[PDB]
Amino acid sequence: VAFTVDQMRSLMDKVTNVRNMSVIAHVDHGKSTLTDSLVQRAGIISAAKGITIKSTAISLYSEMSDEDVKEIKQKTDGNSFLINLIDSPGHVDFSSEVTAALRVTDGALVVVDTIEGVCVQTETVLRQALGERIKPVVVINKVDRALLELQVSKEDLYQTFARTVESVNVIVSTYADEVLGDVQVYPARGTVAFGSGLHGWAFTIRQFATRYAKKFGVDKAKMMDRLWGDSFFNPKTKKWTNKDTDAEGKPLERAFNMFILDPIFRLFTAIMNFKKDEIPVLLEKLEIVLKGDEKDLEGKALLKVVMRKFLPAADALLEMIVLHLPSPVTAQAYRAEQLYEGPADDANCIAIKNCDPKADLMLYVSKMVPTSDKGRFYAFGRVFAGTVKSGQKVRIQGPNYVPGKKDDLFIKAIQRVVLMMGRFVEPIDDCPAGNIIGLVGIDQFLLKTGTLTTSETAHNMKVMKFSVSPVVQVAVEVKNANDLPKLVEGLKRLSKSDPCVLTYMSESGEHIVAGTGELHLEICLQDLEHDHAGVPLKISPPVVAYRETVESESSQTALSKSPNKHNRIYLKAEPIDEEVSLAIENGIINPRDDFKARARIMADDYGWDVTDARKIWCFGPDGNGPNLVIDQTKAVQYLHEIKDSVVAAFQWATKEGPIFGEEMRSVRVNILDVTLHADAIHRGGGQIIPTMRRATYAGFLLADPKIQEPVFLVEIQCPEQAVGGIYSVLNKKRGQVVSEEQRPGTPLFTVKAYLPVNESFGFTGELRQATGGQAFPQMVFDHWSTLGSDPLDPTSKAGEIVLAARKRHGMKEEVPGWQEYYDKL
Repeated sequence: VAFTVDQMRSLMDKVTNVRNMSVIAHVDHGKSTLTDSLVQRAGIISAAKGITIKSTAISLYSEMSDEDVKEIKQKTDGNSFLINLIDSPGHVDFSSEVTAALRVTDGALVVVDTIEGVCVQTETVLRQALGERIKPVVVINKVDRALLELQVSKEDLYQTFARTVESVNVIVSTYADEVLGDVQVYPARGTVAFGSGLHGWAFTIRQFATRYAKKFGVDKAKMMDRLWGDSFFNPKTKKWTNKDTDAEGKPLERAFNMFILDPIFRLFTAIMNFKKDEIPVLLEKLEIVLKGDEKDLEGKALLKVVMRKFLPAADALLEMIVLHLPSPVTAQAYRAEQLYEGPADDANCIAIKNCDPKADLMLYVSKMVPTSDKGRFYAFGRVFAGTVKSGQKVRIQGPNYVPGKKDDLFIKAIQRVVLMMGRFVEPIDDCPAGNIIGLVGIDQFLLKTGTLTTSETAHNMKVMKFSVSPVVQVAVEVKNANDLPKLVEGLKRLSKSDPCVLTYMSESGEHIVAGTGELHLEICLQDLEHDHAGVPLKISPPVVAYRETVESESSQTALSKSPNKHNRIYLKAEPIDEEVSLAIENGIINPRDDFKARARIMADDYGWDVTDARKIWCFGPDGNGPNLVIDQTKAVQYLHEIKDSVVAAFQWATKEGPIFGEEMRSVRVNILDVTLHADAIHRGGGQIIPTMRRATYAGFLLADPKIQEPVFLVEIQCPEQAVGGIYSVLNKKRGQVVSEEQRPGTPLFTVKAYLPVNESFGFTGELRQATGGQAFPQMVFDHWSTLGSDPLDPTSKAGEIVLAARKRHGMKEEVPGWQEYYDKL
């Protein structure tokens, strides 16, 4: 169907007839076939009156009768509904991105498989969803498999359905807050559907109940209770019996098999065995009116046409969604506290609970989506409270926001509020609480998630942590030379589609793809090879970012002389405190700031001698890194005339340390004294630069050198009964437990721990084994950690790393000692 913008804004008003949901299915169980079936039947498309985007959500439109509308155990308005099909990841390892998509939904269509049933991953996703208080509704897909492959029987088939329905409710029952209620599924209640995404058909007990009801007078409520379980209609006797063995002890067929499975089973038998005589009368019985062409169809061809006219799989899926899934009004009432990070009595939490469109804004940005509108990204999220309007002055509260501080806060104006119709957007003036909307003009203020509020009081909403630090990289080359041009373009596309990936050319002439972790890199490398570039790619082992630091002050004074022999430099190196290194990294200790102001900050807050601070010559690397060069020289003739070179030499030395070429971190350098030649002609960079270089490299190795490793902060949701499996893995990997807290309703524990990045490879696989896929991981780079080993001792833990690197870089295995940068004098 196609709607103007006014139609949409109308549907959006009646938030009671909206349904925000996602499809929780195994990519291998026909997850997309169904979604396609839905869209093909009810998807919406502005009827209008060239910017494209990455489809993140689709709007569906469904209409029902007044009779059905009365069955909704929920406050509804109108017989029209707007369903929001929000997309979700295809791989469960994506954990963090799953939680995002899920967090903006209130119900889910969980697809289970006929034969295989409830697989492990799907059970995990479902557990998360339930953890979030999302109401499930199930569909047993791929029934055509059991019919065609195994050539099973009606009762067999039935029992499979039955057992599987059990599996699910055991989960749903264990992990469903006592707040949700008996959110367990039942075929007779109309919350379980059956069908085949392939052949495109599907049904619910209810649809057949409505059928046999009219053409036979009886009521449906009763009828659909008999269409499942042990209720029997004996033909001969023409009466219903609750006894499975009737008459003279003969077995009777279960109602489900007799009125639902039998009719279908008869179409599969007739059609595939080409029983030309039957098929025509049969179709007549059920009322399958073939249209011209089709009449000459046969085999799987004809089947995929008959089954469609008979039980339009879509119609059955929409039934459940409308009739059983919660509206924003219903859901937010109990999903509020979990989503609000502040007081459960706050004015905002109350507004979310009441889905109040008059309250201040509370908009949850779950993700940023690539667009064609230049390099822009649009915000995708849900308005939980208030209304968002174009040009609206909004408080953009990023991940590191706190109600008290001013950090990560941005007060800008939303350029435009638009509807996210698949790959198409449609501007709109405003959007009230309860709706899934998009936003233009927040690119430069949010990278992935965030909270948009109007109250200066409002806390953030349960955010999802994500780092932008490229702690891991890999080299990638093409297999077939000629494909090169495609890679170059691919890498450029990869970069445009992801604010955390990074592609570039290395000095060794290699294509580099740096990412956030093994997880992230895996995704990119695939999308690169199959979509972005679409060509066979050669990939190298992962390389982990490291840092070079000093543990103490210099043994002795560093000294070096230009090649001239006419210049010398005297400096010493010492540790820069983490507190201060972070300070530098967080902007607090800024390079542009007033050296006087800056200096005061380092003095009053970081016990720094206000003088030295006033004498910082520069930061490093790139001019802002967490490394300094403090001036402590007394009466030096022409000092200012070599500042540059000294600074330059610092930039070079801090980007490539002397241990194995990595950036330095937390390194302080105090120039003690300088003896320059009198003639400017002999104090040039060619002379100086190398001097301050060796001198810095020298004093570094004299200050008890060490390397730092990036450490992840992993957070795992998991059954209290299996937490043991977690700890088990963490120990086998230098892990360290930070917290282990529980949330009151569910048997679901959450464990937070630090895990070195160099230990994280394969962590997900090993973690699901140790817990039977019951653990749900997610990591974010957190900090740097100094290894206590000796980087120079090839046998130590540190030196083991240092060596593999130098070799990899084709350097000389041994690490040049300071003596080789020192000049005796």
